[PDB]
Amino acid sequence: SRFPTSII
Amino acid sequence: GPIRKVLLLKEDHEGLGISITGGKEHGVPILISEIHPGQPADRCGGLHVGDAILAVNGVNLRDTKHKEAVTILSQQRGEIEFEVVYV
Repeated sequence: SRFPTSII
Repeated sequence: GPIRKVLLLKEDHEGLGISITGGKEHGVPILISEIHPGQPADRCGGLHVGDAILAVNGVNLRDTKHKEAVTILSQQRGEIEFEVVYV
């Protein structure tokens, strides 16, 4: 991803 | 698009069922990048990839950093109201 990704 | 209010029902053993990216430190909104099949966001029917999360349960997320948003979002339980917009 362009910026950080979090799964929530 | 229009700002929408969307209700999500989550059981206590579950997460929200979304991936988010973005955040104030990157100059972009908290954005839904994934809706995981069969999890609460998918089941609620009203949240989609590309939606920006403007608020959750009345907590503004428009100016939140990525990890701030993770903490706020993961704290919510049960019947959870989202304010979202697809741009």
